[PDB]
Amino acid sequence: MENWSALELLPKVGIPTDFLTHVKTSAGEEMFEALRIYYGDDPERYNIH
Amino acid sequence: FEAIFGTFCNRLEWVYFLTSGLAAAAHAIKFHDLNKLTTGKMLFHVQVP
Amino acid sequence: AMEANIFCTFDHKLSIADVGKLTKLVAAVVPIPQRLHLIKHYQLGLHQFVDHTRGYVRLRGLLRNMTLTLMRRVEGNQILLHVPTHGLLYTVLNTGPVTWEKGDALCVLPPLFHGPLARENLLTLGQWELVLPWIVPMPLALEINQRLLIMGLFSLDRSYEEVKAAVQQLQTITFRDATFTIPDPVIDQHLLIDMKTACLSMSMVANLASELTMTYVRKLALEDSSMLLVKCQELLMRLDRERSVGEPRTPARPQHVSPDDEIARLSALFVMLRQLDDLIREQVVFTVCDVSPDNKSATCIFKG
Amino acid sequence: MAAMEANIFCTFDHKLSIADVGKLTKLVAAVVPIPQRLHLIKHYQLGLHQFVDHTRGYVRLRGLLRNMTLTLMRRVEGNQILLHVPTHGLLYTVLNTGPVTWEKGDALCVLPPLFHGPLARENLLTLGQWELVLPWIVPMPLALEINQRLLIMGLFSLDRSYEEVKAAVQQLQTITFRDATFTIPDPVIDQHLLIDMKTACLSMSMVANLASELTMTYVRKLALEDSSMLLVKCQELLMRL
Amino acid sequence: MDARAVAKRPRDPADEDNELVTALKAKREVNTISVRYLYHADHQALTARFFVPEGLVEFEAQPGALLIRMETGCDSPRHLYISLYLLGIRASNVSASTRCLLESVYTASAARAALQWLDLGPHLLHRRLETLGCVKTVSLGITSLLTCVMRGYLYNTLKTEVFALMIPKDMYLTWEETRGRLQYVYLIIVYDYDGPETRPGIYVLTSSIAHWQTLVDVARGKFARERCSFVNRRITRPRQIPLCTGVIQKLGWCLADDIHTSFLVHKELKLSVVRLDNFSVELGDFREFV
Amino acid sequence: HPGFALTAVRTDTFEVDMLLYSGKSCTSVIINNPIVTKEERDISTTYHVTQNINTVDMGLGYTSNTCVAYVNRVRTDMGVRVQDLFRVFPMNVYRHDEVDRWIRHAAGVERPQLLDTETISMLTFGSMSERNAAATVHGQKAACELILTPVTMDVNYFKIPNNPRGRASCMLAVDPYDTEAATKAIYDHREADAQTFAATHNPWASQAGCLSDVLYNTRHRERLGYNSKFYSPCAQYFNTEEIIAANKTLFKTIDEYLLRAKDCIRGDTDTQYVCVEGTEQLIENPCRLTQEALPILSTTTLALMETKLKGGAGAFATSETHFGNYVVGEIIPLQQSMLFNS
Amino acid sequence: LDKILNVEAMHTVLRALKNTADAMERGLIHSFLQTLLRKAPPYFVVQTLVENATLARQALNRIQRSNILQSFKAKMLATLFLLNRTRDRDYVLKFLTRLAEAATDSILDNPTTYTTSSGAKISGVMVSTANVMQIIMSLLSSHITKETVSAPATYGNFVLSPENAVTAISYHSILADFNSYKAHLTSGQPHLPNDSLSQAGAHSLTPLSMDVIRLGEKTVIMENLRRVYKNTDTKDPLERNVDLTFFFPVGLYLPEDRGYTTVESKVKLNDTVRNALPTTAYLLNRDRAVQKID
Amino acid sequence: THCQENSETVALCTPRIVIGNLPDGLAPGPFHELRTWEIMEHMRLRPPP
Repeated sequence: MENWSALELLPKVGIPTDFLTHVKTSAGEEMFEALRIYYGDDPERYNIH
Repeated sequence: FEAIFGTFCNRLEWVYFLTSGLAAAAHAIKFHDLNKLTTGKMLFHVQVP
Repeated sequence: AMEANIFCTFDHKLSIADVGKLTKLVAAVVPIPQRLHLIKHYQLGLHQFVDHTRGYVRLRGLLRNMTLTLMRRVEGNQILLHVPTHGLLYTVLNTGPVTWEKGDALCVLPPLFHGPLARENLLTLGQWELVLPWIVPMPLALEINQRLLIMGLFSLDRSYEEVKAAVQQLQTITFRDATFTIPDPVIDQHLLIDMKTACLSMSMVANLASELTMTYVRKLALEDSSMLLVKCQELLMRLDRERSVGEPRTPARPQHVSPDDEIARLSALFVMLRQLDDLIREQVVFTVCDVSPDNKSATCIFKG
Repeated sequence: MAAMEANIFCTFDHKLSIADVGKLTKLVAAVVPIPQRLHLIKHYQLGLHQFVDHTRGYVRLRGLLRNMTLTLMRRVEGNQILLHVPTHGLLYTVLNTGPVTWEKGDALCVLPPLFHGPLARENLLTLGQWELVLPWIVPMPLALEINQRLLIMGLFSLDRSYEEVKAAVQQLQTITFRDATFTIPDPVIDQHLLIDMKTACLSMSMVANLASELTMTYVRKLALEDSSMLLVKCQELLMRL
Repeated sequence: MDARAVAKRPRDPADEDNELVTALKAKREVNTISVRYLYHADHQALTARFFVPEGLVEFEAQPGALLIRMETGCDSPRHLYISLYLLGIRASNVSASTRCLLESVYTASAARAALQWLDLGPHLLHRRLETLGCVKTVSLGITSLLTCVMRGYLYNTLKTEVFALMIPKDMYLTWEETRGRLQYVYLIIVYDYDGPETRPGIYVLTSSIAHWQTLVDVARGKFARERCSFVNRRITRPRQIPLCTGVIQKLGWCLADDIHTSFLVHKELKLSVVRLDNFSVELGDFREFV
Repeated sequence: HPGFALTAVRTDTFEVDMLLYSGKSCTSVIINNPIVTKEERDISTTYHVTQNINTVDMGLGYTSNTCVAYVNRVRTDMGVRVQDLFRVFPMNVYRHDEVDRWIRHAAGVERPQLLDTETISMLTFGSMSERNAAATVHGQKAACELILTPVTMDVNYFKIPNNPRGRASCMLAVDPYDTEAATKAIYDHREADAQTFAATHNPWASQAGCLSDVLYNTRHRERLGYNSKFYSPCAQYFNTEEIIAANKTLFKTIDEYLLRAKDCIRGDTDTQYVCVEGTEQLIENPCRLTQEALPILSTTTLALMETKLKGGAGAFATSETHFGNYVVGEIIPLQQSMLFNS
Repeated sequence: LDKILNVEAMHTVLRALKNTADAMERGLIHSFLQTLLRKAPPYFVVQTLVENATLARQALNRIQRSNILQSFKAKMLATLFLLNRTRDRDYVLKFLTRLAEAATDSILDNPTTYTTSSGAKISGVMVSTANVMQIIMSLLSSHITKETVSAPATYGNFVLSPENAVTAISYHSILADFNSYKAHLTSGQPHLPNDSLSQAGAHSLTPLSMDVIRLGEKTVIMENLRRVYKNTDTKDPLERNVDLTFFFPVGLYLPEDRGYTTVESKVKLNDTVRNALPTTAYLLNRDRAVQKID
Repeated sequence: THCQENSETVALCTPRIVIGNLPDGLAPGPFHELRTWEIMEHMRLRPPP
């Protein structure tokens, strides 16, 4: 798969986003290639092997 | 006598990519090691209010 | 100066683990339908010619005309593919099942993987795979080429236990190396269209000639310059045992045949050799001089 | 000896009109054979013309043309022609002299020309009672059926009344390949066809005594069980049962 | 892509220093090896090294002699590299005097193995062979490592001398009375059928003919006897399927002025052989024919 | 009148302009230096000048869109000329000889027993059999054919844009990635149909394995010998093995619609043929996305047709009936507009 | 006589090089248009999404898919050809501004590039054949205003940092501006100033005249491309073809029991069984002319 | 149909021969009478004897 959580630690730019009809749908109808959505607070961001 | 008046040539017109207005969509960037790179990926991390 | 090549690109993205699979085939033949310069991966390889109903002979007949090409150097985002020149030595990877000794005359054949699985799968990519033609010594091609033609002639006779067993014997060649059974062309009780047309090309030549050649041999044998056509008139009889005390003294010849149809039968005899010609004469495409240890690479002078 | 030359210079002797040297400038990169293969050839030995004979036989040409050294013309000019002997396996352009159109990927063959019939090319390059005939380059299938027609003419010729042979040859010579028609120039039964008659009847009769009991029987087995369009006409050529 | 860049003449490798010199000029290190000039750098000939056991070296020390592989059954001696001369003992064309002459020369178990493996098989001779080219630079040891040309001219290293093809005189034949300026050499095995075994007769047939059809047409002329004997065996024996009666393979070419007699000299045994001198090798393949 | 009815489908190709729109900096195009490889034919040296480009997209949603702006002219004949199946399936023949001789002479198709290698090849495969005709005054032509029940309702089925197959197959309704449920909705007749909730408006096409399925599903057609050069307008409705595989989440679907949904059609020859795949412009086909087909103007009799040509601007759209005879009004006023507007 | 050929060869080389460079530029234009034509959904798709954006807060329910499909089908038949049916200026203007309002904003937008003189800021470009823009200049002459756009003048470059050579070799991966991440991770700061693709290119800008349109505070560029396709052998990618499958019954049988007859005051068919059962059907050609299928 | 053999449910395809076999669902009763008036019209029997 694609390694996430590098993404939650590597400083990202920050940019005004724009998707018609919000984000959850266009992440749910497979507009984007790879995606992952977590609900609580996945402590994987904290594990660094 | 049978007269050949002037011989004539088509004069070509050059067009350039950046001169075109369609380049308003592109954001062209040279990258001399482009044949090496397999794929380029951009990752987005948007939290939902 | 740079060597002449043919660049190839993959419409579908490539994985880091995928591009490593190409470095394995960097020295392997990759047939191309047509000489061009830029080529999408779709037109690359033999997979475009896969069919469901069409069989081995379709692949062979189109494979004769495709432009052979080695892979040269993976670029990550591109692939070079050198077109071999006649009379210069090129190394080739041993995709064929059989090990090559030095001096062998190799030739290209469609892949002939049989039922139980062995190492086959490499480069699944977007519902697409890079099938590669077998490279095989000339005699093994001459033998495989006939095994299929005989299983085709038996495709009509699967009720019999004797043919049922003989087909199995033709199915498993026994070569000077590990053995490789040949897939049966017959399937679903019914023969594929290519082998059927080829078997017709053979049986027409086998039958149309027998009734036709007597009208000509009877006339040629008169001259006697060659001195064997009289002996050939007896060869026409197709008797196996010595003749009984009965009918045969001369071969059977057609009677009265209407003046024009004899031209049409004659020309239809020649139309069937053209259908058969793709299988009649295999052609060498490489002649290996030295072989690498483990018979894995070879360095063949190119032919064709 | 001096090895066979790659570049060969051809010199005309007859006075060349300013009009005619222009035909050869348009004739560049054509397929022109020579028998001799020396470095400084005469114009007399150019092309197929030297082998025209009173016999007026087409197969004599097909046979003598096989032995000639094919050359590709190059760098034509006043006073000089520069034929090139091609090397095996190396690429070359080839000018399309004949009307036949060339599909991509088709193989080519060299056979003596087959005049259209009613019309002939004007720019013959005839000079001094020496015409410049050159062999046609045709796709392989047309070169196959021209020879198949010639051989059928040779086989049918024997054992048939001479009036019947006229009716057959009247049609065996015309060929409609690729929607163009063509006609064999004076095809004639000869000794040159006779030896081929002998070899064809011999190989085709030794074929009859090599097919297995099942190999001949396969068609009977097929038609009695399955039928299709291919099989209808094969049921016809099988005369009776 | 500049206008001048296409205008440049093609650059020959001798004009540029050797690639090893191009590295040593950059890095200035000086090995004991003389990389100032590379040997064998101008060789259109393609070659291959073949280990051949010492029982087969005789009459091959002279550069120029066919190498023909011979597949035989047994998996341990997978092949064996026969000369053209060693194959002459089996041929029926060869003179009995020449045959008994040279048969003494092959008094080795390695060579006698060749006669045994020739006798062993029911299948025809032309199947088991695959010509490899011509000898040069005999390694000449307890086990010679013969260098064999696959294509191009035979010649010395440094091109100081041109090795010549040697063909034993009894195998050499010419069809024509007026030799052409150039003529091709073809090797021709021709089975003449006979009761206990179909004995082969080898020949080497130089001819200006190149076209296959005209070549086989002229060949059936002299070989009408063998062809008619094949047809006669075809009807004499039922359920016997004997195949092709001669087989021709293009062996290369020579200028037809070079041809002249000579003799090989070995163990004080003169052997008359025709000598094509500047024989370029260009291998073909066996072409079955009736 | 024999017992059955026909429901010909017929694609028509329109030359047209597009207008694209795209945002600023909608996709970056990284490029490297062009490199010039060289080749030689010894009569002339071609040089080839490659260049590499990769286009990262720089928009989360769709940054660009398109509309069909202007129809200039029609390429297709819009004639009837139903497709000759005798050339689409050249191999098949009646077992009896005399009956097939008689049928060929009645239907107008015949083959001459020359065994021309062109005839052998054609019966074997392809060969582009038709060889265009003397003077084409209209253009490309085709029609298709579905044997059907006369009882077929039309007021619920033929007046409105709908599926020729007889059973609606819009994978957009079906749950994504649901093959067990997508195979019921397109095939099963116990589960109630989409648009009209009757199980099957035509049984002889909507069943799995019906005559029209085995006749036009290319997966079925392959097992019989058939000419692949000829383009069949109906097959897109019956290639069920592919459309079952097309149902995917909405955006994968509208990405698929831009890439494969096109159907190349050869443009110079008289009749439609499958082009050398992707060599030409691919022809977009919106009806493929919905798996429906648009009614065109049809009348049983001339009297109802005269009233249309005599009538007002809106005349062609209104459908009418007369005790047995009907007029199926067009959904799109192209017969009013592309023609009269000129 | 020889110097003439010596000069003619040089001129042929220069011609074969200038024309190939120009073909390269036109091929780059062509490929960038081919890319958009593959990433550009049709109008009705974007419009349905732009109308049903609110309701679908989650992966859409079984019912919402049906609403969306219905809207696709409706928009398709009422938007298929626009300049062909309608030319109402107030409606064509509404449709074109609807096309711009339906397109989503790009990730990165550099204020400096493509700025019209006098403070205007461009948003996108729309392209079409000549005969279309000639209709638009007539219908919207009020809004189109030729202006001097400040386009970027040179390609950018994306040079690799020294640290990237190691990560490319050991790990087969390259993150842009590795050295900036090392600083922001050590210093603990979360945001990045720029994400490197806006970092590269377009430092030098040059003017060029363009036509722009006001689409409700949007300024879209209008650009014809037929200029680059004159006398070329490649078909314009914007000219396309659209297939439409049609289907018609022939030879049906309407019920006798529940039979009925609207118009009958208009026609009067002769009493005959041939008038009773339909056996044929009638259509019309490309040019209007009666056509028959028996 | 699906006939029931010796504890099997073997399927049985069988030619329809006459046009009347089509089910009265697909070729209703009045349809055949209307079609027969077509045939008696074709024979010039529109008023039958």
